[PDB]
Amino acid sequence: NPIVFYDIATRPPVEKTCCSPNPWKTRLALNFKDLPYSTSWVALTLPIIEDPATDSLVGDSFDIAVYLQKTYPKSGAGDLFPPQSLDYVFKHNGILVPLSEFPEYARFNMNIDAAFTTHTQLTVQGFPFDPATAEATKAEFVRRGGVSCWDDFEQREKMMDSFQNMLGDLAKLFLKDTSGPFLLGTKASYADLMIGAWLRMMHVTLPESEWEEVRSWHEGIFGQLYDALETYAEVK
Repeated sequence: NPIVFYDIATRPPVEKTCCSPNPWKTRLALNFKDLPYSTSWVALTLPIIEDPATDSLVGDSFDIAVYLQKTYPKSGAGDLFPPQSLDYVFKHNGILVPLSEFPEYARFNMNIDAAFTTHTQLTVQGFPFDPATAEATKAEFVRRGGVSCWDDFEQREKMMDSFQNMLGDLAKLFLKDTSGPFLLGTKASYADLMIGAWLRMMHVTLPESEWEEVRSWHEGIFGQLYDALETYAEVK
């Protein structure tokens, strides 16, 4: 009967260390819809859910969210995709790197992901490796960062500044409606969950001092959103 949710295994206790942003989008969306599910943890394509109520097996976070909205439009906090103009572009996308239902939400998903992934080198020193996939995951972080060895990972302050710069651009979107902490003020959307999932990754992996900075910059807009999303952050 209940949905089965496949997530990426991290160091014990997984309930506190789990930090993959795309699975966290689906976790937030499942909690937002208030749906019964249990998590299966997978060691090193995810997230995937299986819904026995429709005999469906759906992969990819965005497509899971569409499925959840089409199948359970009225469950939980209601609509995952309220109409809105998510007028945001990650200007550092470029035009050469090679690349849909709710197109405004789909484009926002891709810009948010690009925005946050370009700063994930800050997360390296704090990543909660599954000891069984640790040497392999480090190898992947090394191949994908363009460094020669794990040890290659002042210049941190520079990185934090760029991160803060990006967050300032994104914060402006939250100033369109200051009646609540979400993009639509008091009404939450899957676009909030998109950002919240990356905030969870940073909260788990950054030095507490740097999480505090992220949390408080630009009038604490992201700290407020993080706190506001806690009601959907149950690890179940």
